[PDB]
Amino acid sequence: KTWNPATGKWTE
Repeated sequence: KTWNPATGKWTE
């Protein structure tokens, strides 16, 4: 996973 500061969620 990576954090997405633009939306406020984790990506997988």
